[PDB]
Amino acid sequence: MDISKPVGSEITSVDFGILTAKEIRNLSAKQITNPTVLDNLGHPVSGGLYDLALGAFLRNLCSTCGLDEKFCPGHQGHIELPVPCYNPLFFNQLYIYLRASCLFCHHFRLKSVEVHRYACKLRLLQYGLIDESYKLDEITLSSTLLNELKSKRSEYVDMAIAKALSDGRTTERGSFTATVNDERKKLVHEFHKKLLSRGKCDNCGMFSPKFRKDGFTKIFETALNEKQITNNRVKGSTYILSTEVKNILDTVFRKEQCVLQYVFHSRPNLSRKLVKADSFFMDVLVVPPTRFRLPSKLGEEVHENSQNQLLSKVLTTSLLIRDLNDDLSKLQKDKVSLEDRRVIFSRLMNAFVTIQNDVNAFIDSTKAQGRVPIPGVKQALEKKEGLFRKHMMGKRVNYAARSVISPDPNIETNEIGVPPVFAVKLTYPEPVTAYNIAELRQAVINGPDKWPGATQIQNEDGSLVSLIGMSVEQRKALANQLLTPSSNVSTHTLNKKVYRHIKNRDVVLMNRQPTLHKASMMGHKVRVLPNEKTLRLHYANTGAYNADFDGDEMNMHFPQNENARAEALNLANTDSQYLTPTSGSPVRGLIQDHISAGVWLTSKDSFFTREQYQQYIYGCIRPEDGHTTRSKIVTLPPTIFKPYPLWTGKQIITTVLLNVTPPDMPGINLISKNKIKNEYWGKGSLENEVLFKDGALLCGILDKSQYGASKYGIVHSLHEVYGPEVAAKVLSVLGRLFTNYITATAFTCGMDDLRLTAEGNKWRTDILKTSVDTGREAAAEVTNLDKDTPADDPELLKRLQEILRDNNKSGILDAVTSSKVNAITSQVVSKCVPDGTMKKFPCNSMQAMALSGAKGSNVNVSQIMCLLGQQALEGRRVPVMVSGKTLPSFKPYETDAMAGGYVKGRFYSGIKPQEYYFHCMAGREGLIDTAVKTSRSGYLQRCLTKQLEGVHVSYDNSIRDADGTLVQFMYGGDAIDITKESHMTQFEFCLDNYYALLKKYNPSALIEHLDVESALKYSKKTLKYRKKHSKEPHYKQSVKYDPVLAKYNPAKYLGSVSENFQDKLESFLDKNSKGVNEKKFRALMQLKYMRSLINPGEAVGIIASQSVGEPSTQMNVTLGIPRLREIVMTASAAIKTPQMTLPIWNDVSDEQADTFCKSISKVLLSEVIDKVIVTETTGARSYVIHMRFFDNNEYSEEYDVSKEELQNVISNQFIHLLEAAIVKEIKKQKRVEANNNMNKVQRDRQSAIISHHRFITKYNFDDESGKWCEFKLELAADTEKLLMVNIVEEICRKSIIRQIPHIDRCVHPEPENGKRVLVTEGVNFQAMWDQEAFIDVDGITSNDVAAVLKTYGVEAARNTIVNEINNVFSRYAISVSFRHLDLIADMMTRQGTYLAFNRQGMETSTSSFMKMSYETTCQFLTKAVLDNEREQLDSPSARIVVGKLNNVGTGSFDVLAKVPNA
Amino acid sequence: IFVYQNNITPSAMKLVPSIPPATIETFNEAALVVNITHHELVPKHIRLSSDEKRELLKRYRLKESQLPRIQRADPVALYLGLKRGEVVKIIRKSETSGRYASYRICM
DNA sequence: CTACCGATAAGCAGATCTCTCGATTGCGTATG
DNA sequence: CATACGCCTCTCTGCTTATCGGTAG
RNA sequence: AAUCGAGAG
Ligand SMILES: [Mg+2]
Ligand SMILES: [Zn+2]
Ligand SMILES: [Zn+2]
Repeated sequence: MDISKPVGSEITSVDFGILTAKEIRNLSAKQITNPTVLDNLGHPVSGGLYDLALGAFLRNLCSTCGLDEKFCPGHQGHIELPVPCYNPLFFNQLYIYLRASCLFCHHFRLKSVEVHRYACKLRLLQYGLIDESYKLDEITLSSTLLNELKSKRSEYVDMAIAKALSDGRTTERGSFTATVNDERKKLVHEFHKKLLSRGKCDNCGMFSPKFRKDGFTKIFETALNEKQITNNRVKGSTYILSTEVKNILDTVFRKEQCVLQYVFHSRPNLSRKLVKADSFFMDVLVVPPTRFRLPSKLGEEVHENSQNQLLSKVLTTSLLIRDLNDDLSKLQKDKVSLEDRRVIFSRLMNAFVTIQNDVNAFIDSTKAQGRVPIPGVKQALEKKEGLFRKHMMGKRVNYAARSVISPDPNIETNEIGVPPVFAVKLTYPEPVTAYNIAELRQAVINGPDKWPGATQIQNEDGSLVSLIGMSVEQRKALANQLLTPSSNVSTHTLNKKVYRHIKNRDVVLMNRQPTLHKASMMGHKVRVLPNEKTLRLHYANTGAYNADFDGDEMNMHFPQNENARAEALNLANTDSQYLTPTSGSPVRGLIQDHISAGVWLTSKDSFFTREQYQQYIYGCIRPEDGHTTRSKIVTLPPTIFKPYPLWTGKQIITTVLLNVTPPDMPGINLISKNKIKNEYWGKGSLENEVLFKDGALLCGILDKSQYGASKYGIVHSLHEVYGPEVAAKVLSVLGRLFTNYITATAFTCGMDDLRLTAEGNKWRTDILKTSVDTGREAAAEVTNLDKDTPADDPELLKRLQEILRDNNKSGILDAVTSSKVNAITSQVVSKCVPDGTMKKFPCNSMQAMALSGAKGSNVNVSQIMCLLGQQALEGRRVPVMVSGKTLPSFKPYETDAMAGGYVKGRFYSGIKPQEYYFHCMAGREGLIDTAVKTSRSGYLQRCLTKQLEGVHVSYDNSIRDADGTLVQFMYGGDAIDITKESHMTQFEFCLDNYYALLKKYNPSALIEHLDVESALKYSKKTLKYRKKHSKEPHYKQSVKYDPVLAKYNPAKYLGSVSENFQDKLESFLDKNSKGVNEKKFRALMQLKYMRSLINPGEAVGIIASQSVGEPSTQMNVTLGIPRLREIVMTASAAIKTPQMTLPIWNDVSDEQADTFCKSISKVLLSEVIDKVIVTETTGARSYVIHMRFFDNNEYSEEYDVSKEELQNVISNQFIHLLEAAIVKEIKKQKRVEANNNMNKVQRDRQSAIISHHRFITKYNFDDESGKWCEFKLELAADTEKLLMVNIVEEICRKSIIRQIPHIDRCVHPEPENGKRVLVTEGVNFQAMWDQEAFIDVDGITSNDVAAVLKTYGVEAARNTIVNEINNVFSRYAISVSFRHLDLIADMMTRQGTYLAFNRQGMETSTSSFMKMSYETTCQFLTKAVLDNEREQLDSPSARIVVGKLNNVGTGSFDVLAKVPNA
Repeated sequence: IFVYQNNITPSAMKLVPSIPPATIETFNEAALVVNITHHELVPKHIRLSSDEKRELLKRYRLKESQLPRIQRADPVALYLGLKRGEVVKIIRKSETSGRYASYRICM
């Protein structure tokens, strides 16, 4: 865009609609007559598809506009097709309305009273009245009664709307929100369902014929019934033409115009236009201009446009039917060849089918029929490669470069290395002024080759001049006449613009795909280097961009307007993003070699003379480049005075800080530690802790923990005390300090760093060679066979084979053996490293960089020097071949750690080939897992961010989506900014630095324009109130006093702070240990809280979506991304693994707890059947089913099931299920000892059984031992053979003995963090609500969300959502803020139900553009055009669609200009 | 209030709305065994009156329906007898900010 | 008795970052 | 034998739809 | 311009 040609007008909204058939005829510049697109001689043909009336075409002056190809914008035309064609978009609506319509009386086949009820409800919902629409159903209490009902309902609705308009609950345009949209869509859906359910028409009593369809462009009806015709006669698969359906619909729509105006208008219809049913039928097509249908020359081949192809096909069928009508009139006079007339009439019918299907193909490619298929209009904007996503959300851009990145530790951390080739190509139009002609004339003189220089000069009249092909003297004349008065009156307020080259003054945008989070796209001040053609990047930004230098490249966008320059320089520049809003932890800092050099320069053993010290300091600082603050470098006293002046490295760090840190400000009194244990430095060492003071380092060493990916470091505290700018300059200065240092005392690694000693190797060998017995004992224990048994035992081999066949047994064995060999590995590592290495820290450079966190880890060092260790395939050791061998070399079913994937080698002395194979397997598995995990989180993050992309903090500190609906009133309940909450609870550091923190939290400069009394007074009042109420259950406590921020503005009223903050502040003020007094400390902490609030308009929804998606890249109850997407992406009530946590009473025993668990847990019938025997006897077809039961003394005390209960189960559930199965299978088929008489009561039970069941003949269940139960069974002779085994087994498995519904087990987990818990395999709160003798029913918290929502409330559901979403992040310790998760939960419970983040969960949103860009663009387009929804242009996606400045952030306000004169 | 066990007569369920502004609520014993508001997972819901509700609306410059919604079938609305339009007030024991007060309208 | 409806397992519609190269593009038959 | 013109088979969610009976007119 | 193939982070 140009900045000197502003646009007066601007779009303010957009409303969909149906293009009326006559406006196009009025609009159209030309009809489309003949299919032949072009003739020979390279010329257009009149009435074709390339008419000059439809736009300019290849130096043919447009016959409509008269301009040439560079100025003709195109001109739409129309093709008139004779037979109206169904509009394929609205086929389902056409079917819905045509169906459930009575062509007899021309009304809906539904009571007019109910139809008017729905119409009144909808006209009420149009104004947002939700409760009125429900109290309208209170008037129900025949023609006179029905008309009274109509009159009273309409009068009531008119009064309701009048009251709403008078009060102010609506305006003339209507009140439409997400809740109103949900109610309206719910009501319309129920109305359509009720309409398409009735039988004969209830307003007249007459039946109407049904309709059918074979898909799209396929319309048919049916015939009546033999009884229906009799009903019709006393009351008083045929094809249907498109014009016939249109004629049917016209009448009924004219009749139901009221209901149809209240259905087809989600907004109150101000235009009071009718609802004409011809909108569903396209009588006339529109042809896009030649501009949009042009062809292109791919060399000599020229491709005809596919739109032209489909339109010419439609026109071919149109000319076919038209010229067929000419000969249909030939048989009109000669009505004697009617048979051939019927033949060509069937031909006309098939041509109608063909033309309707041709238009269907032209719109939707899939709605055509026939099996390369040409894209249709719907397919042109539907999906990822469609139009919305590929050309409106993200577009290719000008003034943007790209190249491979390389490191450069000699640029400031807010800079980037711009190659000369870009610097002579990327440009920036600088409008010449009297403060630029010194440099702009020089740029013009230098021209487009000599940087800094210029490429174009844009004249005052807006005309452009190119300097590419000019001479030095010519450009000299242009530059000397550059700025001059303009004699043209029109452009009397414009000046020349010079397209100058990119200097070092400007700022640039950098972006390393994929952009997982917002920090991966920052702004850098450009520095131009005369080196090779590659972008040069500082090392600290590698963490933010996740970028390496192994061949990486990243886009470099050049902002072209001062708005974007100031945007990237203040909100997105790399210094203003020291921490990430994911968790408020630092993301920047030096990485590996600077850290390993710090462990050496800050080592106590390093001294540096006067010359070396001063050289280091000057090379690090360079006051001539602004790194200083005192206009002259300052120094320090040397540590040592005799014999000669020496310094120390810690003194070097101290003076570096003193030189960068602003003067007259106390130094950072910091106390922390690092990654280096004291015992590494030797006895009596205190280097584990660092003791900074007054800007001086005094103990410990600097490390990764004090600069890099670690918190509470020196650079973090410098950030916290002097803002992010000084921390950035400290990062830069330490980067230039540890670099020039490491040149002088270089850092290396070699084979000597990877060795051990003789004693270390001895220990390693012995503790490793215990592994033989280790593996054998693991196997022997798992198989439950006797310990210390020889491996060649046949029973051991058999048990191992069974375990191999069974997946769960194999998993158990692998887990046990893996734990044992991990124990052996841990022993080896502990005994060897660091006590065995021949070279020790700090000399051992490998161990030094492992300890220091520069690179690698203790695990890496341990498997390089000591032991590679057990290899984990998935959660198992190694796949085993069906023969039981793990490899060709290893014997089948081998008890051996080395066979089971446990490698005893180390990378130092190499790995044997078997271990090499296992390690290759594990490494490949890792690579595949990473490849999947790269793309797994993409859909999750995009789905979250499409819905949350609008929500942003209002200027009332409440967060609410761009449609206005409110999600939360405070961000997390405290309005505390995640970045700024770094040290709110670090009161010790706050006290230690009070005097430095004051210079920024100036009270006398930030007290006047504020109220400092009311908030603190109410705070003390409420604090005392809560203290006095002491401890009582939350449902008992009063709500007379609320949190202060709720009543008092947290940003205008000082002291209005959170409640946790006050409690912790008072608790740590209970120290009573030291000027600084409680009053000044309290006032400064409260001003800190006031300055630690999220600014309004912060894109909190985007930030939360990124914070919950980007950590998901690094991912028995479901865990990881599966669990995350189950919670948020799907909201599945059919949760894969549901559980409920049941606290048990403190006054119960463990044995009683197990008894109750087995009393609750489900038992199925199959659990207690050793084997069921079936004796098929045909000589009538008898079936003795004798079931063998387990030991009574065993199963009774294992399942808490008794003989009587089993008897009842068999007599009631099992036999009946089996009998139903037998009879169903036959119905589908056509298409030990005993005694002869137990007792008389037993015989009576047998008779009862025979009477109760259908084809049973015997029954007896042992009531004295519970060991058998038979029941003879027969069928007829016509039945075939039956299995009587599979059916028995499946019925047996289904039939239950003692089950609590929706519970299938109740295990007793070992208590964790106290609070004994009983957890089940299901959720049924009603069941345990009865049982209070054991379970603390007041504290049952379950895994499910829908269950807890419908049985405990929306807020318990939101608690469960936050708990579950944090729980999955909590297995990997990826701590995300408790504010993002709660924002997600309250956004997905914003309608009182458990909503997901998908297309179903975004139906009730006012922004249709959001849904259309998201997915299924067509269906959301129909739902918006049919209701005549006026897209309000306020969601960010809608703004991007139209081209309006986004309202989130720098678009949440406006800008005025106070003029000085009237 | 009319506590009903087992199952209520489906023919009898069509008369509750028909009554004049005097309401008639029914509650099943199934959810009556345990007071769900005592369960510490569920926050303590409280009603709101007309004056303070109007004060809230004027403070936030909002509409009735732009507030978050709680459903008429919500078990806690069955406890608290919420009509359509009564802005419930909920107390959020947010771990980030201790005692927090939020709202969900009933429509 | 039967219609009103309230609920019982199956068919289908739509889902599952950016970049740079190179190669090739369906056929059958009718008139001159 | 060149030149020219058209016919043709190894996922998961969430809403299309069930067969039948309960039960007041 | 699409399809297929090779790769980069
Ligand atoms: Mg890379
Ligand atoms: Zn034109
Ligand atoms: Zn009728």
